[PDB]
Amino acid sequence: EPFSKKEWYNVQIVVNKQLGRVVEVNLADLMENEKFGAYNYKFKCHGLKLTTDKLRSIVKKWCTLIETSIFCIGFTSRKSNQIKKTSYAKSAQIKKIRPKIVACSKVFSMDNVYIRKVK
Amino acid sequence: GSTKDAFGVAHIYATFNDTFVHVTDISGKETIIRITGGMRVKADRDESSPYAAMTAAQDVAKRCKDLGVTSLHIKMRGEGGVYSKTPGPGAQAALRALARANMKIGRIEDVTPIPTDCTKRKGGRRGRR
Amino acid sequence: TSKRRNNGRSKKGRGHTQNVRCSHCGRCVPKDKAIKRYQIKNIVEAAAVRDISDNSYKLPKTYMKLEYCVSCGIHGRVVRVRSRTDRRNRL
Amino acid sequence: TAASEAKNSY
Amino acid sequence: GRMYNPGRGISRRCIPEDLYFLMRAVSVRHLEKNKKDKDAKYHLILIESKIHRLTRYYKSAKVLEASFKYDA
RNA sequence: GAUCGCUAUAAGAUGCACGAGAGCGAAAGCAUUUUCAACUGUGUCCAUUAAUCAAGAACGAAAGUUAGGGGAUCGAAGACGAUCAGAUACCGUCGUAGUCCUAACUAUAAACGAUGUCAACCAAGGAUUGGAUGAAAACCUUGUUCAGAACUUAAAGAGAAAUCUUGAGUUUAUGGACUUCAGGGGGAGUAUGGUCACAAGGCUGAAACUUAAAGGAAU
Repeated sequence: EPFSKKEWYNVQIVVNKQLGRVVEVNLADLMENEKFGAYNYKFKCHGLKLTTDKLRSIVKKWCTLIETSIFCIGFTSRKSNQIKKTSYAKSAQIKKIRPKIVACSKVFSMDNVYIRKVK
Repeated sequence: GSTKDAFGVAHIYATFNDTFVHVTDISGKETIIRITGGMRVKADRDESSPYAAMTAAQDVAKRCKDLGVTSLHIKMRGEGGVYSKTPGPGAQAALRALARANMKIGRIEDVTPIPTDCTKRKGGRRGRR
Repeated sequence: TSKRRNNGRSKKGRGHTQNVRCSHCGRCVPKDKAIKRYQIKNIVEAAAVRDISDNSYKLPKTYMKLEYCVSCGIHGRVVRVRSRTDRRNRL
Repeated sequence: TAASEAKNSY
Repeated sequence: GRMYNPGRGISRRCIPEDLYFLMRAVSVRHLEKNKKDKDAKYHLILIESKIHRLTRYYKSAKVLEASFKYDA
């Protein structure tokens, strides 16, 4: 038997009958609320990271991606009257933009600002 | 050395050549029971058939409820470093087998690695012929 | 002579573009010449969503970009050999 | 003004 | 069109020293610290040929005495 | 005690998604963030200072050479296991040179838009990258006039046709300026000679002899 000599502690985690342990828990489970689901929190016996679902679901095709470093990611968005397919920022407009950060919206319309990772 | 209902994590790594049914504690350091497709079949070509993945995932659960783990944070993954990032055939069978096995299903996530930047890929210029 | 007016690529004002590796074959292929498809799929196949929702949370989706070589695109039915007149159809 | 006509092959 | 680039601009005034300003030649001969900048070296030659074309022109116009020879 | 799971380090290489018939560059080429060129604006200056260019000179993918460092992944050679009549290959595994950086050489590619450079004229459209000037409250919506990469239609023009139209139009109704190249197919980019390189090779480059086709676009 492997598990005969196992003692369960709480954070529960199996430990042989020593805890640099790292435990990851969704922010929803910490907050017991589903509006925070797109966030993974790590605890050591430690930082947060955006879930792979949310990060890959917000990378649009015809916009300029903005990333800086606390890691911050953003996206230029469309305007209400905009009829053209693409909304790209210039080289200079990007350099300015380097949590609601967003209002940089006077430099270019921006909507998708999140902190994908804290180290 | 067992306890009451303890949430597990099921990093179900299934590829086109094999499947893995791996459950640990939430810390990810102590595995509970790990049964793969190649431990349930005799034919090499069937190391990753949906029957093989579901039978392995079946027997995996029985130990989990035996040891007290009843709910699993599923984590889906395929061999996607520089190769195909789509989970293999038996991935859905393994997950569904656990669900039929009367196990609560927590978070489901895709933990296939996505290279920010990559090394070389096998095959040369002209690829596999 | 020229089968296509754009020579099958999509580069106009540039001379050189980086290669990428074919999804299925692993063959090197120029970036503009690649046949790119954006796939979005639920992790939980709809054939098993009932079981998960039975004993369980919004089920997340998959977001991958797949690039093929011309040899694997045709052989994989990603694109078909169109007619001579329909080749100009770009919609 | 030359500019007025300034705001092509051979 | 432009002398060296293929650009064809028509920015002009519309009515209802220059050789000095090209020695730009010194301001890039910068090449001391950046010895690997081949872009600067190619553009150094272009600016130099502008000088020799202007040097040759001003001599025959007697603006410059024909002893002039720009060096480094 | 493999595969696999979490956590840690250290170099090497890489620079996803954003990434587009979008941008820049003479071409080769350029993708993490913190000197040069061009466009536009002008009641600024000079005054033909210009165009194309034998000789001559820069830059020039990849591979390759020499000497160092680096040496993860992949991987000409090679070794295995397959498949096959054989397979000295395609399939799988392992693996030296190389793949990376520095310094010096080599100077060739389907180095292609197979389309030389400069200048005038030439049907009809929507959209696009950077301007400036109006309208509309920097970003988006509209008008105007330039520069740039393109795309759509043509009952027209051209062509052998495919197709081209911002030319491959304004060519027997034959002449805008300049440079380069070609003369049926082979022998042959071979011999000899000359020259450049450490070398592989590069550049210049025949003849003898042989033969009625070779080739292009469309049915």
